[PDB]
Amino acid sequence: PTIRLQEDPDPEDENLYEKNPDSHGYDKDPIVDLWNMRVVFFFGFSIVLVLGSTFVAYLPDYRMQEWARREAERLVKYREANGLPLMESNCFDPNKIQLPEDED
Amino acid sequence: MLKIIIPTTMLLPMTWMSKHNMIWINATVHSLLISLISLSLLNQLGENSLNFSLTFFSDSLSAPLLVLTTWLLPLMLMASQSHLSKETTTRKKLYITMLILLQLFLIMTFTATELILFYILFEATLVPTLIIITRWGNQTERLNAGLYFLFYTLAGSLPLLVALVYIQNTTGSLNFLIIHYWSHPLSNSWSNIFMWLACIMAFMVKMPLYGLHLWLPKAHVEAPIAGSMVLAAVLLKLGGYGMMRITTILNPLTNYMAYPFLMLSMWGMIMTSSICLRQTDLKSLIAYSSVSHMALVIVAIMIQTPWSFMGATALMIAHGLTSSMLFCLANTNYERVHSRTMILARGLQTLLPLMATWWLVASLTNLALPPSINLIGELFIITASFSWSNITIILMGMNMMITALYSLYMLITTQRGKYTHHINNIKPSFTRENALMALHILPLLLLTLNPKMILGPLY
Amino acid sequence: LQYGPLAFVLGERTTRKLTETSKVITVDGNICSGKGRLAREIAEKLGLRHFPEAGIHYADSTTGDGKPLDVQLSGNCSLEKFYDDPKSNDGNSYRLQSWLYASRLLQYADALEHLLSTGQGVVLERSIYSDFVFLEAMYRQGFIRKQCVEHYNEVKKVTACEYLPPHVVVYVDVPVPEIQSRIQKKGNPHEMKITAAYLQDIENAYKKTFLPEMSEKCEVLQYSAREAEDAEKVVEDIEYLKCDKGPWPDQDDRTFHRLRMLVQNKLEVLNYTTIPVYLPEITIGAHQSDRVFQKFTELPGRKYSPGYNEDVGDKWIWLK
Amino acid sequence: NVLQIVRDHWVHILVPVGFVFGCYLDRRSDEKLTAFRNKSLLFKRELRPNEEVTWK
Amino acid sequence: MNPIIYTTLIMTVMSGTMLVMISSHWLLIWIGFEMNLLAMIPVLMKNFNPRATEAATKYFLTQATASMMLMMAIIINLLYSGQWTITKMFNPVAMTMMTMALAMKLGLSPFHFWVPEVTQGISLQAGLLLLTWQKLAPLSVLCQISQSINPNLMLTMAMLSILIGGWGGLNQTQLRKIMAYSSIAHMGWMTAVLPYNTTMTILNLLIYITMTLAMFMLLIHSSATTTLSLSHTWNKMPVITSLMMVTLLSMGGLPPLSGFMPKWMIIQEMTKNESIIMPTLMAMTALLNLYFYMRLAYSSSLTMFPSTNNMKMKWQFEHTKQMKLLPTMIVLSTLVLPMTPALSSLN
Amino acid sequence: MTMMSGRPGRVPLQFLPNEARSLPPPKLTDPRLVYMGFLGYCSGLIDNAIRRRPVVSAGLHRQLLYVTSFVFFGYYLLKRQDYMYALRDHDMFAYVKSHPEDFPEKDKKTYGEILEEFHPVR
Amino acid sequence: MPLVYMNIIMAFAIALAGLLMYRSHLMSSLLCLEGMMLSLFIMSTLIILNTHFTLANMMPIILLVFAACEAALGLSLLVMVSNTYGTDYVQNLNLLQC
Amino acid sequence: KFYIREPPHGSPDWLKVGLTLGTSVFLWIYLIKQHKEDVLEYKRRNGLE
Ligand SMILES: CCCCCCCCCCCCCCCCCC(=O)OC[C@H](COP(=O)([O-])OCC(O)COP(=O)([O-])OC[C@@H](COC(=O)CCCCCCCCCCCCCCCCC)OC(=O)CCCCCCCCCCCCCCCCC)OC(=O)CCCCCCCCCCCCCCCCC
Ligand SMILES: CCCCCCCCCCCCCCCCCC(=O)OC[C@H](COP(=O)([O-])OCC(O)COP(=O)([O-])OC[C@@H](COC(=O)CCCCCCCCCCCCCCCCC)OC(=O)CCCCCCCCCCCCCCCCC)OC(=O)CCCCCCCCCCCCCCCCC
Ligand SMILES: CCCCCCCCCCCCCCCCC[C@@H](O)O[C@H](CO[C@H](O)CCCCCCCCCCCCCCC)COP(=O)(O)OCC[N+](C)(C)C
Ligand SMILES: CCCCCCCCCCCCCCCCC[C@@H](O)O[C@H](CO[C@H](O)CCCCCCCCCCCCCCC)COP(=O)(O)OCC[N+](C)(C)C
Ligand SMILES: CCCCCCCCCCCCCCCCC[C@@H](O)O[C@H](CO[C@H](O)CCCCCCCCCCCCCCC)COP(=O)(O)OCC[N+](C)(C)C
Ligand SMILES: Nc1ncnc2c1ncn2[C@@H]1O[C@H](COP(=O)(O)OP(=O)(O)O)[C@@H](O)[C@H]1O
Repeated sequence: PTIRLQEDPDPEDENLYEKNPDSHGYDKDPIVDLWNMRVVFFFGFSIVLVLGSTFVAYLPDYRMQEWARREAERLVKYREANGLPLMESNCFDPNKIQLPEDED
Repeated sequence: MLKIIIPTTMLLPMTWMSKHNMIWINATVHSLLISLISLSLLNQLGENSLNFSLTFFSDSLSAPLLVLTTWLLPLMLMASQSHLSKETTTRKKLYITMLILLQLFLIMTFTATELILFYILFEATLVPTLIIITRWGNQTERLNAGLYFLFYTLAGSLPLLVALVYIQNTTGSLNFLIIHYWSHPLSNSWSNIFMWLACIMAFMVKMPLYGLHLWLPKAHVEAPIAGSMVLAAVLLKLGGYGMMRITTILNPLTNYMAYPFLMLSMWGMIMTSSICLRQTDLKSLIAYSSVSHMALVIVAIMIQTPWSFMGATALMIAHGLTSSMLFCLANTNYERVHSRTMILARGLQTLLPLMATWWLVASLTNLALPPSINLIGELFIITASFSWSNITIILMGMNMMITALYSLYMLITTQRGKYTHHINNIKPSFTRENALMALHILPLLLLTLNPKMILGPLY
Repeated sequence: LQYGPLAFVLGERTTRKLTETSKVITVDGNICSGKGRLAREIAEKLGLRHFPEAGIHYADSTTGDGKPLDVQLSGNCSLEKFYDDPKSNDGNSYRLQSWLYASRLLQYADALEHLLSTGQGVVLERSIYSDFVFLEAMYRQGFIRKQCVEHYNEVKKVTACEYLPPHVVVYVDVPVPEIQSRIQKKGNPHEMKITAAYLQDIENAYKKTFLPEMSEKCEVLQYSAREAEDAEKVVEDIEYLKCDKGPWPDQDDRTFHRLRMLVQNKLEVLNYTTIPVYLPEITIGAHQSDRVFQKFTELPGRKYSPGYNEDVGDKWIWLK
Repeated sequence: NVLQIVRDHWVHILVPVGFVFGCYLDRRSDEKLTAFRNKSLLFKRELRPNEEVTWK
Repeated sequence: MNPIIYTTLIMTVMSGTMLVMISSHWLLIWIGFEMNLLAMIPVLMKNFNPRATEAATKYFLTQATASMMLMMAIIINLLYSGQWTITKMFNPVAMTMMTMALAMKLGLSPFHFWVPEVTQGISLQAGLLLLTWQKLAPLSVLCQISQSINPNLMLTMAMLSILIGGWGGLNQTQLRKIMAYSSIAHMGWMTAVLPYNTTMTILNLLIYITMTLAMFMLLIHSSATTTLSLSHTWNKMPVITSLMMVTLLSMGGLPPLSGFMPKWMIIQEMTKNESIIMPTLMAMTALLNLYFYMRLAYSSSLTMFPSTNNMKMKWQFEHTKQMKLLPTMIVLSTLVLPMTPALSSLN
Repeated sequence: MTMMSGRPGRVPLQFLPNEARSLPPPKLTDPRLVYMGFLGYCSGLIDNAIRRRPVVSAGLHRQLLYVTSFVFFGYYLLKRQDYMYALRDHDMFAYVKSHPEDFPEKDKKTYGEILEEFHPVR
Repeated sequence: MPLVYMNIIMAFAIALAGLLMYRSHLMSSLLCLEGMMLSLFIMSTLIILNTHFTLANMMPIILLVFAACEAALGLSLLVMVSNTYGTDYVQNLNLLQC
Repeated sequence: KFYIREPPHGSPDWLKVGLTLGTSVFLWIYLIKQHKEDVLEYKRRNGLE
């Protein structure tokens, strides 16, 4: 037969604009196509994007940034009023730390 | 956190019980709803994580990754329905099932409290990806790619398993919280060196590290568009997440065990950025771009500073979004002309102006233009590296130039010049592709508006 | 209950049902001879089940509804285009020959199953032992390649050795010129193109290979053109045959058990027809195979098992 | 007429029902980790005259 | 063969295995082995042909030699301690000979050469029986005498079995030989953990038996003995090929499939003793078995191979004989990992 | 090695000693039992698929029997597993109590007097 | 051990080496198998008689019985091999490879 | 429609269906009774109530 096997020919690609000039690129059926576009646009831009950004922008401060600022203001006021240094090089009281007896 | 896990397991039978022409609509709608649900995990604390149960927890490092995964699933669904139109209903449902199973495994991986459970899920992610690549890839190289994708992973991960169980026979627990609190220094012995290597090599090969990256071009080129999206944007970040997690038990060995990997990362970042300059394949260029960015992330994780961790987290998020957008942009042209050569279809700005705008924005974000989160991550990593050693500003600086070049190179090759005369099958851009581009690009700048959401726990 | 080892352990034996009229009969002959009419008359007179000659759509007639399917989903070959273009470059000739051999094997399995299950005799037109002559006629005329003959010989060697040859072989002799006269007077416009060399090759193959080798197993009843219309005399000649020389008398209960398990379960019968030898004439690409299989599965009574297709009126599915 | 509508679009409640079921299972998991409720040194508190538990 | 005679022979095989499993006397265990061999020899030659006769002869020679070494080891043990009970095997030379004989019976390397030949020479049902049921008795004896084993010899044979199984299975296009080499590697895995924990051995044996039963039933359902004949099944029944691919993935040991559970557990057990290098080498070597399972999956399920025309006829008929235990076997082979702790019921 | 085969007082082929009756039985809503039922349902679906029957709706009695059998066996399997783990913990605690010299309780030391080396990250 | 015990062990080892090293005939290997069985019988009888283990005196007889089975089995197989090749040569059993 | 007998007819095999449902219901009620008695025995042995 001078051939190697029985096979279908490779078909040409289908253009969705031929049977649907306004085809949205979702499906060959115009109605399912239009509703796929509508649901994508409504649930992607309207619901998730804008409302999610609004929700994230107004998330309550669980990182305690404002609380930390107020605490720092209190401590700075107190230590400046009573003349103590603003910070200490030791974050732990040496009275509760027991160094080894002998260093030699 | 079962309020997120269960709806995906419900996406499974909803897809398998859907009418033959309504699978895509239902899947996309409910995946978008699941992403909206997962948006609530961004409300993190400043001290500890969200310990939902004995099995699952959420942290400031894993919540952006979970949001990115749940947001990426619908994008894959939209990007896949074009080239799968002629498929049968059962095979379409199988493809959607693979995607859903991959999302479920990734969601459980990013929140596991246990290192063996993390290993099991982080290894289970291979089967759907391998099936997708080797079944729905287009050319005959895909089979080889699958093999390259498989064993490269497994040869790195099987030693890790051994190390993991060894640790559990020494400390008695592999729970991450107990591991963090009961941490002890690693001595300098050969056994500790090999334990370090076993704990590190799996995540270093999943990054991938330079020299161990040969699987990535194959896997990201022969895969379908959804496969490339998930491989580049999420599956590469498993290595980064795992290294950030596992490095808590490797100090102070890392202090000197990072030198070969730091050297490889920097020089191979330069090397892959240079490789991008001479690439006839447009998908391979994006793959090597991913390699360079992940080399930067490797450096950031290896130098072990708070600024480096912040920059690394931001860079992973930004790279995921950007690389997914670039792959989709390349796939549009591929679907139009059925070829991956970059110099085949030229001057496309004349024919597709809005697509050219999308290309310009994607390329501008790829080269880390301020104040994009790509730049924020890159600059934080560069500052941390400068603190590590002043000479690094040379190599990093070199990369900053080369990236820009190849980035604009791609644009100038594909959008400018004159159109090819014999190519006359370039139809106007569909609404689906424009929506895909917009849903990729708008979150990037929206996160630029509020950058502390992707800066990780060290913020 | 379905026949198996359990039915053999308690009760069922094939040897008891054989009542001197088992007598597998085949009525061979060249193209356009009156072998079919003689077969029907023999079956009527002896009270045996008559099997019409297996065609392209024989397997369709026994599964689902007996109506034939499309040629694209069944056979994928044409006798008419074999007559029009016997040297076509799409491999139609050997594809047709292979499909016809598979159909004949299936028909022989069905006939053996009926005989061994009910004890009633059967009368076939041609058999798997006779199909090869057509293949030979295709080879001498250059219609098929030698590789096709090798593949046919391999398949026949692995398949036809598992069954028992017919008890009595009836052959009808019609000279080639008379066959051509009958063909001309018939009227089918595709058989006018049968050259005399093809029929001469068929008759040569018959008389030189089939009859000599078949006579060693059992005696052969040969009849000229004129002495075949008298079916009563032919039947009375068949009846007084001394059949004690072939493999049939040497068959005991366990061999009949093996053969009866073989004849049912048609998949095991057709097992070796699709051996992975890649001839261009019979090999089909993956894309075409997938498309044709998807087309086949969409037929009204083919998606599920016989009793589970609600689109052809199957009820009570959810309790079956 | 709602028979066809239901048999066509009943797959749209699987995911919301899974969401509610997941919330309920999260609450069930929460109820099994109350061994230190109102017992931490940082949040130990006296009960109000009416309330029974500090959190659920 | 008569169905009654066949049933009697099969029951005699199982009776020999049970006699080995329930005895406390070395003579009775030896008698069980003899009876099992005697009843097994005709079962391998149910379908008579020269290849079946060659397989039966090779199997008989190997098993008779192994049984003679077994009896000699028993007699030496009796000589150095007048005991017949199966116990700590008071003599070391007798224990070396016992280990060698049981390894020869199981097909452990380097006494592995007979397994691929015998598997290839017999039918699929006989190969199923040989590769699943015939492993119980020697492994039961090995479990009973596990405290007196020499770990060096046993571990050497196990490592050799894994290596040789992978390397030999790398080169096969015949499905029966692939199954035999997989069996050799899995016996290596089973015997590597035997000196440390017999419960892990039993768990590995159970999971291997389930997976092998599923594989062999799927191979009988789709009448394929070569790779190319298996490549045709997608055009006749794709569900079978999909289940076969998932079963192959489970046999390859990938998470989250249940075939991952045995090796995992064994690794953990071998890490409770020091034994770090050996499990790492063992997993590295099991990657080879995974490789040729993946090659089979490529050939049969993930790509479509060309078909033949006569396959259209096969579209019109259904499978007549129906295996009742196939779905349960497949489900147990795949979706069993989450029930891992239930292994406590084994000890 | 075998830990529990030679344990004194063990009946050869019992599968459930009387002492196991002293433990709380698994709840019928146990997630492990639900997973066993899911396994039975999957087995029924695969049975439907292999026989070329409508996968979800073909045989409801067969599927229900599949689920019932899997749940029925899984209940006793879970009971035996829980009994075995209770036995393990019982023996562990008894052995620890009977060998005080091998499990000493040393003095607790607070972090304020333990010298831990500091490794700067720079 | 006395010298007779070691002589019987040497006989067993010689028979084992004879089986393991095939020349051409399967019958010679079968004879080596029977020689192994005979040596095992003799040694078991000597050990049982030396220690006056009365109830073990039946053990050698049982041994012989199963030896017969093996012998019969082997001979049966030999017949079939001969019927395939007209010779009992072991080089004819090479249809199956590794 | 089918040219052959199709031994599985329009009506299902009522004996097999009835046996299947009967076995399933018997197993379920046996399981419930066993669970009840196990709960009662456990409470009695530990003396909760
Ligand atoms: C079409 C798009 C195409 C695609 C593109 C991509 C788009 C993607 C979108 C995705 C979704 C986005 C969602 C993000 C959510 C973000 C919302 C949010 O967080 O709100 C924050 C913020 C609200 O702050 P807040 O924390 O909620 O309020 C806290 C206080 O309690 C409040 O203080 P108060 O007590 O004083 O009350 C103030 C109140 C009332 O105050 C007043 O009324 C007084 C105002 C002053 C006027 C006074 C004189 C004028 C009248 C005089 C004459 C009349 C009176 C006398 C009558 C006689 C006449 C003489 O006004 C407000 O509350 C602010 C307006 C609220 C806007 C919220 C934005 C929601 C966006 C979500 C939808 C996104 C889509 C866009 C659709 C939106 C519509 C198009 O909103 C703002 O944007 C504020 C910006 C205004 C500040 C001035 C700008 C300063 C510029 C300096 C920089 C210069 C450098 C150059 C840069 C120039 C750039 C401008
Ligand atoms: C982890 C979390 C939990 C997940 C658990 C794991 C996943 C799920 C469990 C897996 C087992 C379950 C199902 C197994 C039996 C299915 C066998 C089958 O053939 O399916 C076809 C069958 C369609 O056949 P049909 O309807 O009779 O008519 C169409 C024709 O038959 C036309 O059919 P055809 O035969 O002509 O089509 C030919 C096709 C036929 O070949 C197949 O259908 C492939 C099926 C492979 C069987 C899986 C092996 C055993 C399970 C192991 C899974 C491993 C998972 C671990 C992760 C690794 C990923 C592999 O072959 C191909 O096209 C070759 C393509 C090669 C693709 C390579 C991938 C294959 C393996 C992937 C397995 C992935 C998991 C299962 C996905 C779901 C499958 C339905 O699918 C179904 O309709 C059944 C699926 C839905 C049933 C459940 C519905 C539930 C009821 C709704 C209410 C929900 C209750 C919620 C409670 C709350 C109250 C509201
Ligand atoms: C088409 C042509 C377009 C051009 C024309 C456009 C017309 C104008 C529209 C452009 C707007 C210009 C931007 C100007 C900035 C104003 C908005 C800003 O003020 O809001 C920020 C708020 O921004 C939000 O925080 C960021 C949005 C969150 C982004 C989430 C994306 C949605 C999720 C989708 C999936 C994500 C995938 C990626 C994984 C991470 C303020 O941050 P913050 O300092 O706090 O607010 C303090 C006061 N609060 C706290 C009381 C509210
Ligand atoms: C293709 C890319 C793949 C990824 C590459 C991964 C990189 C892995 C490299 C491993 C990093 C270091 C390994 C060992 C740490 C030190 C290395 C050694 O050179 O340092 C000296 C070691 O001294 C000598 O070098 C002895 C080692 C010599 C033998 C090692 C073989 C090196 C050959 C290189 C082959 C390439 C390996 C990669 C193969 C793919 C230090 O002296 P010493 O104090 O005594 O040892 C410290 C340990 N102590 C404290 C317990 C004693
Ligand atoms: C891949 C999945 C593997 C599943 C394996 C088969 C599962 C179905 C088989 C059903 C078993 C029926 C047996 C019940 C009848 C009672 C018999 C009882 O008396 O046997 C006891 C034994 O009970 C059995 O061991 C329990 C069988 C349970 C096996 C299932 C565990 C598999 C691992 C976990 C995977 C999840 C399995 C899911 C199940 C569907 C006797 O114990 P003992 O005589 O003293 O031990 C002898 C051996 N020793 C001394 C050397 C230790
Ligand atoms: N094996 C075969 N190969 C090719 N053609 C065949 C074969 N068998 C039958 N035919 C064709 O079938 C047609 C009718 O068959 P035949 O039995 O000879 O005539 P009739 O039906 O009148 O008895 C003839 O044209 C014959 O050529």
